[PDB]
Amino acid sequence: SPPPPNAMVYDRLAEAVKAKLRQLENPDPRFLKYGSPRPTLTDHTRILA
Amino acid sequence: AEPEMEERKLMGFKWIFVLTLALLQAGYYRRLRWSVLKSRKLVLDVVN
Repeated sequence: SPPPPNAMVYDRLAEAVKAKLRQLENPDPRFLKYGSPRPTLTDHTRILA
Repeated sequence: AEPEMEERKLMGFKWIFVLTLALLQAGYYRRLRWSVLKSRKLVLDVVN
């Protein structure tokens, strides 16, 4: 006799916040190949003509 | 050594007795001010 986790509105509004957060956990490593948030200093000589 | 022992045992019987009457007044006064809270009914909407 505990309520099942879809019976109360506040219990099944909480299984939908856990499912929105499980798609922030498996990053695709082909979309992370060239960009970096750390600044580096680079050379621009080939394009400066 | 103790020339005060008879003035002392007679003052301590008068004030332990008088103070156990104020303890019966203060436990009634406490349970009278707290009875609206201790018997109230409350409905809330939550189950588990």
